[PDB]
Amino acid sequence: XLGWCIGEAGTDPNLNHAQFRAKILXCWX
Amino acid sequence: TPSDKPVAHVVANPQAEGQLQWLNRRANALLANGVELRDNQLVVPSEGLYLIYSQVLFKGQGCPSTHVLLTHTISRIAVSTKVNLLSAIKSPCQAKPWYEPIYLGGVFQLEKGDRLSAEINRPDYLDFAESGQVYFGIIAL
Ligand SMILES: [N]
Repeated sequence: XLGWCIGEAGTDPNLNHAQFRAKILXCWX
Repeated sequence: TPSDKPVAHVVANPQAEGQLQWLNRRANALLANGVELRDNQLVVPSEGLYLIYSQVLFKGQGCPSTHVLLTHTISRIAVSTKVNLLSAIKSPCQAKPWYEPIYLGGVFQLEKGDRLSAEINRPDYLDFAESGQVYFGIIAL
């Protein structure tokens, strides 16, 4: 589950630094 | 402050057939506060706790043998022997196409200068590197 989530997250081009952290530690939630 | 905590997310280059080379995907949003990608390895700029993760996808058209051993590992190198942090092993075969994912993740204590790598043993079976799902990242907690 986690795997596909981090991948997707890494591809979002309109994601801030702050935001990318949040959604990685989101996936890891 | 999260802005100060380093971050890195690299993705496998699909045009590098036969190997697993990492590329930053021109990530000017991932505010790498020191983390660098040198010699296909991530170098830690600061001592502290880090979330290390990686995922690989393997693909094969049919089973030639029954002993297809696919492995994924993450290593650490400090004083220029590498030490394995995380590892995993899959065996898909016992021409039906197949795929096998391997995700690795963990929290480890790192010091400045550490060099982290994420290596596989069958780069030929590596595929799907264009979907962004073959990755290797670092997050300073
Ligand atoms: N969660």
